[PDB]
Amino acid sequence: QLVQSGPEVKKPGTSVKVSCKASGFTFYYSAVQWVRQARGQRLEWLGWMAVGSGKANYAQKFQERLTLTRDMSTSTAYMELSSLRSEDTAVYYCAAPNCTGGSCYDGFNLWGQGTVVTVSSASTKGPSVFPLAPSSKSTSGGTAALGCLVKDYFPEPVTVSWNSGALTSGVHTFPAVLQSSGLYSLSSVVTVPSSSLGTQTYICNVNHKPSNTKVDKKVEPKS
Amino acid sequence: EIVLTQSPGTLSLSPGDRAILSCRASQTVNSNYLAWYQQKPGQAPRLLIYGTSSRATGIPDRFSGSGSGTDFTLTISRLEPEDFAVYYCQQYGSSPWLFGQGTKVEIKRTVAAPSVFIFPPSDEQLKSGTASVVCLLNNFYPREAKVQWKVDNALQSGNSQESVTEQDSKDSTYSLSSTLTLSKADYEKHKVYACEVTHQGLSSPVTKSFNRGEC
Amino acid sequence: NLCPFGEVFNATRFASVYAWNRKRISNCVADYSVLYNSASFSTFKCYGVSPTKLNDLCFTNVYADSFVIRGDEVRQIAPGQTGKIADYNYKLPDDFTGCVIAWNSNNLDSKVGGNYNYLYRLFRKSNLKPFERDISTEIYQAGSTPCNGVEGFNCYFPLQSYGFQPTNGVGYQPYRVVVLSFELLHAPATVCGP
Ligand SMILES: *[C@@H]1O[C@H](CO)[C@@H](O[C@@H]2O[C@H](CO)[C@@H](O)[C@H](O)[C@H]2NC(C)=O)[C@H](O)[C@H]1NC(C)=O
Repeated sequence: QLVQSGPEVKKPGTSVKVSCKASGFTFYYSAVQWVRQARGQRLEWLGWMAVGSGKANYAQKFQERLTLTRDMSTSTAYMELSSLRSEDTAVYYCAAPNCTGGSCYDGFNLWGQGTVVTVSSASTKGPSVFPLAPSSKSTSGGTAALGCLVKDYFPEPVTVSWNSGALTSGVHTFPAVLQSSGLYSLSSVVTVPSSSLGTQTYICNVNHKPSNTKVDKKVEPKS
Repeated sequence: EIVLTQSPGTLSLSPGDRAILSCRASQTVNSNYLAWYQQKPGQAPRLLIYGTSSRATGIPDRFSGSGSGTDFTLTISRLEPEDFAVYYCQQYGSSPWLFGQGTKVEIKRTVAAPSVFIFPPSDEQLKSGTASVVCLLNNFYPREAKVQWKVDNALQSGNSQESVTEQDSKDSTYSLSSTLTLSKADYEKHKVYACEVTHQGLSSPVTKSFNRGEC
Repeated sequence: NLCPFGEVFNATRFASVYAWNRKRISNCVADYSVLYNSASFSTFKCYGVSPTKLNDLCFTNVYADSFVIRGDEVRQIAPGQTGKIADYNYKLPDDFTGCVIAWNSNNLDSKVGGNYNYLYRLFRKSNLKPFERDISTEIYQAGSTPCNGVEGFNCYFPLQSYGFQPTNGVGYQPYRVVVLSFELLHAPATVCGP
């Protein structure tokens, strides 16, 4: 089994180091390769290294910035990248075959869980919740839709819930996008009948752990 | 170097029909160093075929690889609900182990017309100095769909960031959100706002318009 | 007439651990206490024979084996030890009789930029039996596919070289090891001291 380190957030021009600890098999006869993938994009190959002797191979794009090392004492493989840029935001994987003795498996069946690395300059900040109150124009054929808008939060993980988690029938949350200011923003909507407005307490439950701010923004129909 | 190109981009097939893929290279590739991987959204890739002909440990027998030289194929005898994912082909004989562009497999169903909504900005949003107008597209099967934001019969651009949800489970229809993050300055010096949608399931484009006079 | 221990212990060069050298010694008068009282060696362990009473004992012929290994690696040269060196480069029998000697050689074996003239084996198909050499350099086959003479995935070169730097720690410091093994067989039994 392969276990990696946690996510890290860096500043442009610095360097990062990711460790991929291995256990449960003879690590001496294996070999590790590193693959990264952006958000909703294709896999990209970086390089590979044979743990037995420390020899490594690199692609031409990342030849002068990528360094692969090993540690026999803890059976840990290290990867470092210097002079990070904005486009380097992705998730990184380490893969290696299952070696039992002299003989070993012929493919990279074992894979890690991945590490999220973000390169940016904007500092962390809490979010602001804006209600998407339904109106007469929004309503169409009895069906009504409403939700909440979240803005200007830097860390990726945010959560949306309704009725303290009780309202989930036909709930929609959309993947977060990146604005020009470097601060993320998403939207969450849900569908309710036009007879439901003005009868039930509708509120969206949200949270931002890095800011440790919890908001429950009640929404009311526009007058 | 070696470049890999999976010719069929996306395939939408109902369960039961056998599916095929085509991973074709530019130069002759060693037949003992080719593999196929399966990845679901949010999980690490899983190995399926290694050595161009043999399957991995615990992989059900329906998967089966074949071909050698510049042509390689992957065949699924009868699809299953959990086999809808993205499949990559990679070779590791030479020095650069380039991947393929990937192939996405999705459920095929009937064509459903989308739903169009408009959301005026909140009054509390007015204080921050930015206007937020959202046009919502709901429950449409074909992935292709485009929206043009229209202000006073003029097409505004540069503020139409796009967001698409993943395929749903019970019905497998997509939901689309477009947000017109607009500065306050343009808000007052224009009157009529509209978002026009065009979809394969609609005979004609449907224009949804909003005016600030009834706010 | 005295045995030529000085030429062995003061040689200009030493062999690699994977190609250690052997030199039998016979028909001569030896002296071990002069070697013992040098007060310059680091380790002097004699399994089965007391070093102080070596002079009062006689054998038929002795063997001298020498090589160079890393400082932290000296602990594997002993009977009944387990490690990569014992498995692939130099293995001692369980009933070994003789002595093992090793001392630091920084000022003679370490230079600026590194010395890459010493190599050690990495992989082998099977464990070594006691007292044999393996000078073959054929490509290893980790997987179940023939290498066919090309080095790549699951096809590794068996040998790599040490890297010795003057700034390295004492743990990575080079050490010179000399192993003496005494034999006893029906013979004139010539070699023994005064
Ligand atoms: C290796 O050579 C050194 C020096 O040539 C020998 O050390 C000398 O030993 C004699 C007799 O014990 C002394 O009189 C000298 O003063 C020593 N010289 C130095 C520089 O230490 C050493 O004995 C030789 N090795 C062996 C095994 O004989």
